Amino acid sequence: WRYGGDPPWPRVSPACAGRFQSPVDIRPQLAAFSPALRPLELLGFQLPPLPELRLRNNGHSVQLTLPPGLEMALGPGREYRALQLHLHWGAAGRPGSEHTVEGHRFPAEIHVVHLSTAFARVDEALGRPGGLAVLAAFLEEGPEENSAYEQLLSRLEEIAEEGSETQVPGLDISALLPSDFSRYFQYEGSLTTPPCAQGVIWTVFNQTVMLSAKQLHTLSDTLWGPGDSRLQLNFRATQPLNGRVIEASFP
Amino acid sequence: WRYGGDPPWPRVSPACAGRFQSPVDIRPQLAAFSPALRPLELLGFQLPPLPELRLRNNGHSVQLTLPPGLEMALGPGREYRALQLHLHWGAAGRPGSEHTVEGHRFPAEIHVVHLSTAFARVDEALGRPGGLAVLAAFLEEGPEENSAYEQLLSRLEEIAEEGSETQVPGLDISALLPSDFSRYFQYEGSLTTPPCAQGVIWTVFNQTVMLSAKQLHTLSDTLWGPGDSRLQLNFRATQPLNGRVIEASFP
Ligand SMILES: NS(=O)(=O)c1cc(C(=O)NCCCO)c(Sc2ccccc2)cc1Cl
Ligand SMILES: NS(=O)(=O)c1cc(C(=O)NCCCO)c(Sc2ccccc2)cc1Cl
Ligand SMILES: NS(=O)(=O)c1cc(C(=O)NCCCO)c(Sc2ccccc2)cc1Cl
Ligand SMILES: [Zn+2]
Ligand SMILES: [Zn+2]
Repeated sequence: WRYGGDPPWPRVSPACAGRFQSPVDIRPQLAAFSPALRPLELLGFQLPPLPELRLRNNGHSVQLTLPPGLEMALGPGREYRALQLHLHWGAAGRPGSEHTVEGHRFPAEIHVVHLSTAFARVDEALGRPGGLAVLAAFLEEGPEENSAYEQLLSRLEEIAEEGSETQVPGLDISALLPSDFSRYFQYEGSLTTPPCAQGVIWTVFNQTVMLSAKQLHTLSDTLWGPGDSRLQLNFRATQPLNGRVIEASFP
Repeated sequence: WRYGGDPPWPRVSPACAGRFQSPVDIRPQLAAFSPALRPLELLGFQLPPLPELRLRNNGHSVQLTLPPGLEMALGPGREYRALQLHLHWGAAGRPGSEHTVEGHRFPAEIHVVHLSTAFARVDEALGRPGGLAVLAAFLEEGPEENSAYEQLLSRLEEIAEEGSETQVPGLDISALLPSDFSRYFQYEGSLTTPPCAQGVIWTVFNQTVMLSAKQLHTLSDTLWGPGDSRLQLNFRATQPLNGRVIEASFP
């Protein structure tokens, strides 16, 4: 499968034609305020430099594979382990976030993919209710260099080639997310890539994270993808809610 | 294992000592109104007179085996199939509901146990979030003989002895439940019997159903359990919420 065109994703995986897909357009004035939604809690996300982490250009994104021991709770009894993080972005003068807010597409988006502690593997959790949880944050252009993201963006040149990987030092993975873990949207959806399996709990932060204009150009302008094309515009079209309600942790 | 005695349930099943157990005490005061909670959808519950259904005294309860085709949804793409129903009740002058409201125990409680249709088998669903869902309603004393419950209560005689069973004509299962499918409490917990697996979505109807004083007497005074003892007070003590917030489908 590719961004850009064929083969149609439903030919790759039937679930890509499911009723309840991601990403979606968030209309905050339409979200349901759900006081049950408590602040997210993260344990083990402040990694030491060793062991190193694998950073791979898989031709679809840049993916940082995370080690065991990164724990995330959506709430009491809603426990997950971090697997990996990756990014979605656009191209020069073209934003590339997957989620939109009132139709606004942000420059880029980070996903941290988590597996429920009730499942040993991703393939057993696919299509199961709450089997996977994704933490998603918008990346916006700011005046300051982001020193957290620089640790990864300074390595993109080494993995310019599709199917390339390098080893990078451990870093504070939580420093790639917003500081406010109390204000977020939550809804049930799918993988945004084949096989597009449903039952994913999506948490989208209210607060965005700021990268510099040059950091965002590095992200969109360094990696190469399938055929002989730049890895850019690696985002899926917004999918209809089809009756799903988006919840908000805040009034 | 048995009710009020030995062995200690955590000796039979350590899962009984989990932190997110059922049943719980509901404080409607402290429940979070979640506007996303839609009316319950129950299709295929109006069974024809034949085939007949197995009703069994298993020594812990009276359990009705439900046939294939009873489909239930808690929300978009969150679908279930009904397996069985059973009851919890007290004794002469003593209430025996499992759930309580502001400390009040109701005479009795009905449980309709469902399997997520994301799982081909019950054994895959046990311990997985949302694998099982129970619809719970409190039974109260009314002035009128309940027609629905009469079909089951009139047959308790035939199965008074622990382990005995009888075939009963098909009935409308939906008629055992309360009037308003839009008004309920929901939280995540456990089986209330060993092995006390967690991941169970509990939906407790705001509204009660009414049985005659006589009907409640028949329920609590016809069945015999383990040893030579009456099958009575077959409920578990309420369990701490341990940070879980009970949600309400209604303001
Ligand atoms: N790169 S990943 O997004 O992080 C990831 C993680 C796991 C995984 O299940 N287990 C590790 C977690 C243990 O805590 C698997 S499973 C699998 C499925 C189909 C085919 C082959 C393997 C696949 C992926 Cl793509
Ligand atoms: N965008 S998402 O909904 O958050 C997402 C993306 C990927 C994913 O890594 N896709 C490839 C592009 C990024 O590396 C995976 S896991 C995986 C699946 C298929 C193929 C390989 C891995 C899981 C999720 Cl929930
Ligand atoms: N009280 S309850 O939380 O609703 C409950 C009770 C029983 C049960 O039958 N216990 C014995 C007394 C009643 O017949 C089961 S049975 C079962 C089904 C699938 C998987 C495992 C067990 C499941 C549940 Cl959720
Ligand atoms: Zn993604
Ligand atoms: Zn029960």
